[PDB]
Amino acid sequence: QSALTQPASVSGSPGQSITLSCTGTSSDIGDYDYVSWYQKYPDTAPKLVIYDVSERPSGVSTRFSGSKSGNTASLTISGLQPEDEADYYCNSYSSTNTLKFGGGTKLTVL
Amino acid sequence: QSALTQPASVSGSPGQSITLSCTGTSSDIGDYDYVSWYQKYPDTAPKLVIYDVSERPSGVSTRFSGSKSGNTASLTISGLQPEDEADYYCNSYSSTNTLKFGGGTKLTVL
Amino acid sequence: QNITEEFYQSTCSAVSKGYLSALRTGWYTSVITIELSNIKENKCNGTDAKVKLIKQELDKYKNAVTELQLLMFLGFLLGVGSAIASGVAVCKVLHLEGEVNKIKSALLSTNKAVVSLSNGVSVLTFKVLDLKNYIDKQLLPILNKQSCSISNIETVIEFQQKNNRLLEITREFSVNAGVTTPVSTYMLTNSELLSLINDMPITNDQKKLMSNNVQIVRQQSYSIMCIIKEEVLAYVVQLPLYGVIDTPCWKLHTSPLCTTNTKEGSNICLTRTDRGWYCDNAGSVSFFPQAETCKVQSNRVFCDTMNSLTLPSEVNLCNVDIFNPKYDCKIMTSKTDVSSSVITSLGAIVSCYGKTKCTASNKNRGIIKTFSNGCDYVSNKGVDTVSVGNTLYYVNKQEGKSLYVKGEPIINFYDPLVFPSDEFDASI
Amino acid sequence: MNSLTLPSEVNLCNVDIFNPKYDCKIMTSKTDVSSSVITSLGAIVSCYGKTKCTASNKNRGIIKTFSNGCDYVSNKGVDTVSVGNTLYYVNKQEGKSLYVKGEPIINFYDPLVFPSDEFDASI
Amino acid sequence: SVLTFKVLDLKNYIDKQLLPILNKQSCSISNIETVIEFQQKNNRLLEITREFSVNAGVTTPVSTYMLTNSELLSLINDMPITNDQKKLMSNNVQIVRQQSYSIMCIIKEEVLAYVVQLPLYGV
Amino acid sequence: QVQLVESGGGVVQPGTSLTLSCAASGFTFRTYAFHWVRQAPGKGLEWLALVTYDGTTQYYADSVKGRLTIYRDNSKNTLFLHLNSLRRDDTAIYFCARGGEGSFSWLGYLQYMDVWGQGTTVTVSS
Repeated sequence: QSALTQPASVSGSPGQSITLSCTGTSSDIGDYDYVSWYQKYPDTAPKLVIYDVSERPSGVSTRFSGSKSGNTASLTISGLQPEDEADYYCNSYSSTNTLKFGGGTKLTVL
Repeated sequence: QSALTQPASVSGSPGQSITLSCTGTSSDIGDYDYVSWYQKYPDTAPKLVIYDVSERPSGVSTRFSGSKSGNTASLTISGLQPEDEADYYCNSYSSTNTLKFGGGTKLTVL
Repeated sequence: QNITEEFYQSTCSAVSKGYLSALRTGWYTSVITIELSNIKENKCNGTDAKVKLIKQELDKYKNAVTELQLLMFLGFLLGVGSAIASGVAVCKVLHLEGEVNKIKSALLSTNKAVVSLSNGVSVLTFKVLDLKNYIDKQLLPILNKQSCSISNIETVIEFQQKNNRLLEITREFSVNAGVTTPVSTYMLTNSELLSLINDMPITNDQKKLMSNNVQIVRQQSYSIMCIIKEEVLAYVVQLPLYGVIDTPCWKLHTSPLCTTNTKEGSNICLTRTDRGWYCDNAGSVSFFPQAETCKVQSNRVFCDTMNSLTLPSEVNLCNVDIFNPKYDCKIMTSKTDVSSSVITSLGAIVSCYGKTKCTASNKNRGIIKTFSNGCDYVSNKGVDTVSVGNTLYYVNKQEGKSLYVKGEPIINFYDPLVFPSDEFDASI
Repeated sequence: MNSLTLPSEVNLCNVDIFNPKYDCKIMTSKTDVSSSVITSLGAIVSCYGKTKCTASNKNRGIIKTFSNGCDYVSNKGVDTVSVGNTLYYVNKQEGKSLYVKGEPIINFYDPLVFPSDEFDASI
Repeated sequence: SVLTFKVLDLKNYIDKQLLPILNKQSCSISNIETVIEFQQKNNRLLEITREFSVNAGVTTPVSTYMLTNSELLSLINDMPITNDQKKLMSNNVQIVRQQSYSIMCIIKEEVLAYVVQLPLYGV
Repeated sequence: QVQLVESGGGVVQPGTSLTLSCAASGFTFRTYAFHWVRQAPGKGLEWLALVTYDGTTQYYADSVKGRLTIYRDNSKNTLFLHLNSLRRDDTAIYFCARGGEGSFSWLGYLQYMDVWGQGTTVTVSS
């Protein structure tokens, strides 16, 4: 099953920054400007935190920041919180009429 | 101010030949078959001597010879005369809807 | 085939016996569907060169779709009726909620389908164009990329071929104001019409007749705009039915018939007023006086029965013998005597009177016949052109056998001056 | 551009045919041929003599048969009308129609005094 | 002081985008786009002439080549009429298209122009 | 008040085609479009299917196409799933998703995640 490569896990101290990313190809993530970042806590339904690379939904704190470069989508945070221990997924449109998800990353605080 | 470069001055003996020229870019005097060579004596208005690369108007001598090569326009004369001490200009059509003149050359006899 | 006629001199008239009726006495609707997607804002940056072409094409397509959205002698005796009555009824049916969704869902993958509507009418649905697939699989993925960089010149060009239709159809629907006659080939391509013919619930003879004369059935059809909701352009074509087929019938022409009195202005005369077509339908006859409505194609006529007369079957008796106590045999009488001539199927009838030269000539030997007085006949395969006064008629030159019977100048039976000069609608 | 500036006293002639305030143009003849017209919300049928007349619809079929004299069928009772051997499709757009009762005006006149030789005449 | 409207801009395109390319020595346009968009900016004119060569000067109805729908809507909101007339005659563009006339005018000075006769609506 | 309620699931033998049902309330349903995702324990999310308004156009995933059908019934405001030839790797939780804004069929306009559901757990055992 094809997917998007993501780091297995990332750890950071509270009040710090992370540089999470997912890498694709020329026809997926790297184009079409449809990068989306989704939250997931265990036992809870996922949520939309970032869409269209930098556009943001209602009710989201301004600490997040999404960007794309070349063939890599990147998510950055400031002021880490203990509740940030969760799973990150990047979802983007692929050229062959499909919406491809990522591999999932685990964010933990120390 | 953009213009067409030309020699500062040229000196010739009576009954001789000169090969003066002015150079430009592709969207300039180079090609387009719109070379014009134009006379100037002091205190008098300019007179038409050459138009359309090699063509000549009515009531003018055939001694002049104009040509173009690559990105250069050249003027040659045979049988120099004392009255040829004057100013020479080249006029050409630039591709951005404008008609550009030259820098002015001074022809003198010795 | 065997086109023949018998000119009766009793009253100047040509009866071109031998034809085939193929009358049109039924309306059949059909819904034609163009599917199309609703594009959002362009989301393309950089003018470039090909991007400009795509932008112009998409802007014109959206303009077309929004414009189409913003779109939503016996002539007096005939009755009148609405021609677009089935199409408007089907359109009003389609306006009902949850109806076009059936059209879209049932017609998911095939091209032609048979579905039911609110009132139980089973109409034929046909998808003509497939802009949904092309615009959701071949253009939007290319255009929506960041820094649009079209690398294929074919992109635009084939797009033209898949846009022209949806453009020019709209064009016609903006000129004719909703209904168009005849249905142009853009509204229905020839192969499309041929495929649609062989699906109608009709007998084999009707399919054979209406499939072999696509031009005529194209001229006699109608079109009407329907709903455009749910991003599905739908229009109803009204391909005519053909109830009666292969029944012999004829065409009747008339001409003036006046006496050659020396005193000018004293030659009373009557003319039969029955010009047109008579076709033997059922146990009666159907009469078309409007010769412009009837179409002719290789021995077969095609005529709309909506403008006709349900004349009693005892009409050939009047044609053979004018004076019979079984039919009134409508006429019209006047004292005007002006040279005139008519051109029947297999010859020319001349009714020139008074001081007026009459001639019939051909391209081989020149002048052949000169008419003295009274209405006369020239067969088509004896002459090429006829001339009355200062005007020239070209006689028909299609093969057939004509026989010129001998009669009598019936108007000499009547008294020299008792006739009225007032009637356009009278009888014997 | 192709119109007539008719005087405003025209609805009175429309309501009551016999009024001393308008000409109420007619044309009369002795020809008797079956015919019918399609109005905005119904069908008028004038079939005469030995000629079958029918009004039918696609659900239950034949619903009404016209005996003699001109008659009217509302649009939302039938779908097609037929006179002699020809078929008309009645208009099928919604509306309310009321069929008032009158009298056959032709019976007021003498059986045979009419001229039958005009196209432009008044009452 | 009726009106005037410029429907096309062949001046700018043919004096800024095509002649500079074609007038070069041994012209060899390498841009395949050049011709194609040229088609889009020529078709209209060609089609217009086509109509004016078939109807012999006057055409009914005014085809959408003569006046595009958005063009007609823009021209509707300029003539000096009341708001009700604007609303009525702007909401039925197909009908006001069917009832208008197009006629040839002068052609001198390369300003080929034609008169449209969009009908008014008094009552 | 926007919320989705789920129904169906449990232990299913290999094969044994199971029909799955979603539901919705508190908002217009015939305008917005829906799609379906699934997640397996120890793994991430995996795109499953997408449906726009009505059964106009349906988009399928590459690794699932053919084995699955998805449709909707607006009369009951319900969304139905039919999968056959169930394999050993389908043990997962299924999630409904709501996306799109207007009447559009192009998938590029149809990637938004405004709300989610609660999901149904489906597992296979022998």
